[PDB]
Amino acid sequence: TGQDRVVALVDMDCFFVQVEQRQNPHLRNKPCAVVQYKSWKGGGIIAVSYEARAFGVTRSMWADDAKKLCPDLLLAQVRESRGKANLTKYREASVEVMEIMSRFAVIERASIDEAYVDLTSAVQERLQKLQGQPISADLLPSTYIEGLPQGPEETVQKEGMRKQGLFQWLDSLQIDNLTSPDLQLTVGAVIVEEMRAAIERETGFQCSAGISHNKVLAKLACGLNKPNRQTLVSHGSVPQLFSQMPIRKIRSLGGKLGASVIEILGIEYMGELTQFTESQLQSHFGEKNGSWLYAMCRGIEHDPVKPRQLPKTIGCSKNFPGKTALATREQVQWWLLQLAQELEERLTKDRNDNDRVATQLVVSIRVQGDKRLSSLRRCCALTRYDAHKMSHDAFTVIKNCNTSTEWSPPLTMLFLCATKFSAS
DNA sequence: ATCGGCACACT
DNA sequence: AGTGTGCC
Ligand SMILES: Nc1nc2c(ncn2[C@H]2C[C@H](O)[C@@H](COP(=O)(O)NP(=O)(O)OP(=O)(O)O)O2)c(=O)[nH]1
Ligand SMILES: [Mg+2]
Ligand SMILES: [Mg+2]
Repeated sequence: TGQDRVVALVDMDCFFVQVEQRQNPHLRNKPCAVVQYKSWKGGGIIAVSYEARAFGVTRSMWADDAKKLCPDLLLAQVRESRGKANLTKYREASVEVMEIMSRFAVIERASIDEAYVDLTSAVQERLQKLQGQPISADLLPSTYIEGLPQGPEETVQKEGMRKQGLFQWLDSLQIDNLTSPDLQLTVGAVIVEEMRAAIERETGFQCSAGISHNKVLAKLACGLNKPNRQTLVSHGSVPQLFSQMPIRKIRSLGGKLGASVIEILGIEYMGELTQFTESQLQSHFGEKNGSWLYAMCRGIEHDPVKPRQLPKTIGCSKNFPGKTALATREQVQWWLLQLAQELEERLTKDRNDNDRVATQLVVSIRVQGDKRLSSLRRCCALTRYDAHKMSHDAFTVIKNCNTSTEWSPPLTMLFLCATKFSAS
């Protein structure tokens, strides 16, 4: 079936922008982006409001270039600490949202601004409490039903379409059977409406949600009606939805694997995957992937929503690209120390707030003219949350790397990460 | 010089 | 353990 569970995916809209907009009222309802490291081309853009997007502004764009596209664009700068970007403000805002969501159901923190929710149980409970009662259209004020309306002047308006689709969906719904997968999705959507309302009221942040039977579909659904809307993707909408759906849009298919599927199989849409047998797919892409693709193109995925609200690892890194690369011993030690200081500050907060300690410290370095993203990876024991010792240990482990009071080759990157957390 | 940052599969 | 991928 693949209609066994109810899963939702919630994602904040232009999250960093919202954080800056809440803190500054002036940036509200204006085109704006968030940038870091202004010196170079005005800084790199990592977050763009929807007002700015209408002008074509995107992340990974230089602020100066963005200005050319959008003359009145307002910019917000990431806090800078110890010579590197500090994402503390956004991490704290993130916790706020996660905490509200946690109240409604067990969630999986997928990223800083999105979380997966398994509502299977909550939906069942709700059904019992409102048992025998129809679902009013009023309960789903921002819900879109994928694939509707269908068949037969309101439609010209976006809102008109949404209302008509929802009416058709609700009208079709049979209150009589609790078991119906579609009914459970509708109830789950009501819960997500309530959850989204709570988030907006308590944090002031707007967000979008996708409600479906699995995480991949939920994610896909979420992206359909951004921003400030939630989309319900039923099992039945999948054939029509997937039929013109590019392969790269499915989660985890945006990279090389997706490209292999397209290149090898000679298809461009998700639906086209249905013709191939499971065995064929497994032979081309492996047993695990083959199984996943065969099931996925039919709208079925079984990956569980992990009950995890905390990051497994905590790391900080800095790039020194091109000329800026560190060529001296003293430089490497100084930067290692800076990294260690931020790490210690985050670690202490983690120990006090989450009551756990990290057992392993990981050091990563890159050198000039290296094809590999990570030039080297090393780990050492992390006995105490002390910056001086941590930097010294990292240096001790990577001291052997230098080929030549000078360092050679110069280092493109420094990376420290704390891992292997244990209860304390 | 599109940065810093997470999780996972594979060996 | 260390490497490589994919995403936010
Ligand atoms: N440094 C950095 N931060 C990033 C990057 N990509 C995203 N972020 C940070 C900054 C982002 O604000 C935040 C959330 O990631 P999204 O959900 O993928 N995009 P948003 O919520 O902005 O918009 P919407 O969801 O409505 O399209 O993660 C990046 O490539 N680099
Ligand atoms: Mg977002
Ligand atoms: Mg996101």
